[PDB]
Amino acid sequence: GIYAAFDTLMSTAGVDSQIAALAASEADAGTLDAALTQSLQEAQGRWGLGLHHLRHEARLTDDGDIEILTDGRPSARVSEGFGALAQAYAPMQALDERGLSQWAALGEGYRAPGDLPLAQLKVLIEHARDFETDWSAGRGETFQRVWRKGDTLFVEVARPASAEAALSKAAWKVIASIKDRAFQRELMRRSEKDGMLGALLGARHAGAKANLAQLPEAHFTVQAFVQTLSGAAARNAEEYRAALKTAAAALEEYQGVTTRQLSEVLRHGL
Amino acid sequence: DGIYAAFDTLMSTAGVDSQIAALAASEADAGTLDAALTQSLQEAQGRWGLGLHHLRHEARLTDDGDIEILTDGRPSARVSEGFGALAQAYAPMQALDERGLSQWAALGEGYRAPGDLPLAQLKVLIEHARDFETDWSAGRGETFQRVWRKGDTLFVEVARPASAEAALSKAAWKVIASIKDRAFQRELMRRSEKDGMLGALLGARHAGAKANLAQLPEAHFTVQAFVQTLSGAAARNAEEYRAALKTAAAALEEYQGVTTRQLSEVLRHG
Amino acid sequence: GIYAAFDTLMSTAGVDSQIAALAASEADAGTLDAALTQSLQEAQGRWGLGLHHLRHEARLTDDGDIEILTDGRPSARVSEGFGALAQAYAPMQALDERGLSQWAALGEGYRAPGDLPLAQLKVLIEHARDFETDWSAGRGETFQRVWRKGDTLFVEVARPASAEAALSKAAWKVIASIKDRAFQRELMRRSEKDGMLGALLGARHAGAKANLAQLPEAHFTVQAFVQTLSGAAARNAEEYRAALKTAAAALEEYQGVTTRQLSEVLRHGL
Amino acid sequence: DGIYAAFDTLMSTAGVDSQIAALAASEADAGTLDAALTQSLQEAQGRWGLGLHHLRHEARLTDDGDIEILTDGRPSARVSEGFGALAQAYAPMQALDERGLSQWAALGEGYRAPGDLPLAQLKVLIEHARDFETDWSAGRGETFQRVWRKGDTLFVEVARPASAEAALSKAAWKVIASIKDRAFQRELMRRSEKDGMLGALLGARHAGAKANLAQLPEAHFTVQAFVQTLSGAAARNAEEYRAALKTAAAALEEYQGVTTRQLSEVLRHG
Repeated sequence: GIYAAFDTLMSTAGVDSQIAALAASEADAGTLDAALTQSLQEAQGRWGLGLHHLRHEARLTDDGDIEILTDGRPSARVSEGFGALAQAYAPMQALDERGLSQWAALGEGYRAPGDLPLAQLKVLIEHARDFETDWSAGRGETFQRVWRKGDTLFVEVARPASAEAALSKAAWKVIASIKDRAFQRELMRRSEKDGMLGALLGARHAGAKANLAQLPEAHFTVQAFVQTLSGAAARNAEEYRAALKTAAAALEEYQGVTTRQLSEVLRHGL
Repeated sequence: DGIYAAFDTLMSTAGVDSQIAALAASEADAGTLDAALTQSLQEAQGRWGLGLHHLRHEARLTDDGDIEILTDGRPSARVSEGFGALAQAYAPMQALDERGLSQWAALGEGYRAPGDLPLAQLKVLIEHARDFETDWSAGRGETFQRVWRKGDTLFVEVARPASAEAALSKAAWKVIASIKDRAFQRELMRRSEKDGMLGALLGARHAGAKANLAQLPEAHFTVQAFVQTLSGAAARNAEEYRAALKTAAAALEEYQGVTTRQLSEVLRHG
Repeated sequence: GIYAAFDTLMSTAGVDSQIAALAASEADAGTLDAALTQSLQEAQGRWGLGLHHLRHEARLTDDGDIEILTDGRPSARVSEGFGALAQAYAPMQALDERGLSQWAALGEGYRAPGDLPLAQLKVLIEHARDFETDWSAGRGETFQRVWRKGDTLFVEVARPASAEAALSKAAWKVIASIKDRAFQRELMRRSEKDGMLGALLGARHAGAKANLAQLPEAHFTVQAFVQTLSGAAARNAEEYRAALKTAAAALEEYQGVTTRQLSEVLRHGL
Repeated sequence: DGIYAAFDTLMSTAGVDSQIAALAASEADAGTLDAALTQSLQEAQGRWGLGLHHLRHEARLTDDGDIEILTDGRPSARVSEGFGALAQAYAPMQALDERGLSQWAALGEGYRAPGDLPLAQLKVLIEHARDFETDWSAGRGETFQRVWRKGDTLFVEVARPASAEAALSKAAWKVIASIKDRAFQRELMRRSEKDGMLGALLGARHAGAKANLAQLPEAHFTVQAFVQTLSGAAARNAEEYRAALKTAAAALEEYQGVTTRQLSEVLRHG
């Protein structure tokens, strides 16, 4: 179907959209469009595209399609495929040498550097109104950044990985667990000319590489996590560190679940 | 003794040389006049200490031959109605503490850091935040100070609250104290026991002296603060902020100092 | 000077800026910037550039220059010359085959065509909130359009003419009045290879063509007029026609005064 | 004070004696004039340091009585429009680093050896290669140098970047520093504290001085480089290359040296 296809897309970010069920349960377009939007926004925070400065909408067209839009302008439709959506987002983002977004989550306006001490940041969390920090190296290969808009502060934690890199990570895991050592050697010697992901796909049925490209996992993967704090907690420094630890461990589990899901896909792929 | 001259003497009570009487004779178009009038009223508002920066102050020449004073678009008073009427119009809009400082946040609804704040935490807000505002903090001598930034401009207000009636009694004392005829000076100090310093010098009771000077702008508006502004990179340099705080307190002492001199000239006659 | 140069620029739109005098009369930057802005906006309505959808600012730089900006972005400085300002505006405008702006004064959003009857427009003037009309052919080679933003309606009347076309119109008038018929014939036979404006300039001193290019009249001319109606009059249909007739005759006089000014410039050009 | 004389003074700012005014009076055919004009503009381009050698610079006499300046076939500006307009026309085409040198490769798209290169590796490219180009490398003193070859001709450009405005302030200092009346010299140095070296000498602010000299070619074009060329067997002799590098730096010091002398004559009057 088409609503289920949008769901498989949201699953690549760890979002339980369940639009196929809502689209079934009769329903007004407003609930559909509203639920589609709330799903697409939640997915943007984890894909690591770096488009927080944009308004993300998902609407149900009179075609029967699902139109995904940025700043009110149509990006692609779900019926176009997920490569069209990734290629739609592609010119909209600017990524540095680490795969981190060069854009600012609050738009243009000064944002502090990553060299900022936690004490100077502590007063920004407690006595500034709107502020943003650049990317600073997080705890263990991870990266992080913080910003507040209005009465809500946002902490983002990112371990940048492309969809191809996420699949190669799970391709290593699959080959590492083949009980047949003979097949294992065969896959390892062909990994020189084809790579780990290419060697595994070559030893599947002839259409696996093509079937893989049609899945949303081929172009979208969990790259970051966003934790929100509101009310008085948004100005609490200790509460901020508590949310930072909560988010980095949430990203690690989501990135861990993705590898397990991809492993069972590289073993069986329609 | 015209109407444009009436505004000039009103701006003269804030140390603002509007030169509206010349610009009126200048055969300048009305748009330039309204701009000169409006920008002058804003300059005076920062020095009158009414604490109405959260309002949009506006002045415009009526097609009636008068000039109208607006706040947030609604007309408050017209200059031909008397300077007390404008003071009476502003007064209900003001929220003043027991020290004479506005409790109004200059930036509106939001977070306001306390005057308790250490200068150390202030320096971070100057350099790494965007929009911020502090409350009232005790400054050099008996003055008070606050600081805020809206967009690309930084605002430094240092104030020493003194009512218009309080400035009159102080100038009335400076003239009474300077009286060389011990016999005449003793007479005024005898009247001041009941009628006060201003009532004694005017040979009346207190409220009678207030009624004598009713149409005088100096009897309704004085200078209680000074606003120094920085824009651009200087608005983010804490070394240049500190410099602006001193320039504002120096101009406050100067502008507060010439109003008691000018007032002595007014009171010395009768 | 530099402030006088901005004034000569405003004179090309029929605006009495008088900034050289204000810049002399001491003054705060805010009055300068505010007066500069109010002047530049009034001039945009008559130059016929078609940039109503833009925010026009003019500020005094710390250089001593005058910075003209569009939507908050610097376009050019007065010290750069007027060709730089015209070339700055040039890529910002879209003009049709008649020299009329293809942009909308209210931005994107539906606007009615020029084929709209006055009766259908009458209800738009009386019961719509925000509306705009496309260019319709006005009364006698003239063009017109109407729109309302908020509590203010705007009627624009335009006789499109480039600065070169305005100068050639005044070049015809100068040659048509030469008492020396011999010189007249001489200028007319050279008008075949050089044109009317080129022939007259050739018979002046050798540096007139270069001196002409440095004047603001070489790149800016009165092309339209804008009449504003506010309050209850903004919704009055008869008052709208009264303003339309007021504006088209204002443009005709302004275009008539320009030709007279240019005639006395082509006769004498420093 | 004609138009051909206007080009000659424009070429005089690059040390190029075009003698176009004489060639115009010479009753020479237009093809010879366009050739003299075009080849002169190319000579000046190598010394202006605009770094536009990847472009085809062209000049031709319009049938309008003007002369038109082309780059890659498209018209950039016409000489009667003012020398700033030509500077303003070239400026967006330039790509300049923080040192004032063109980042543009003189040969276009291809490989460019770095300025890091040892002279040893350069000698092989001189003797055994065909087409090659080096980047910018620090040369004798504070100058910079690059070298390239296209076909049978070798190009040696040595540059010391200095803007036109920077050359004016330097000449304004040389005249101010030479003032013998200690009283007058002290006055100019007091103005230079705010208005700068050029503004102080002209009795104005900085932007006012820029506006005074607007129509002067020396205010928009100076010499920042020199190009020395070898063709034939000398273009493959590293011993003759080294000789050309010195001849170019000697002519750079000479041509840069006479522009500050000539500029002192210009500034000394007012």
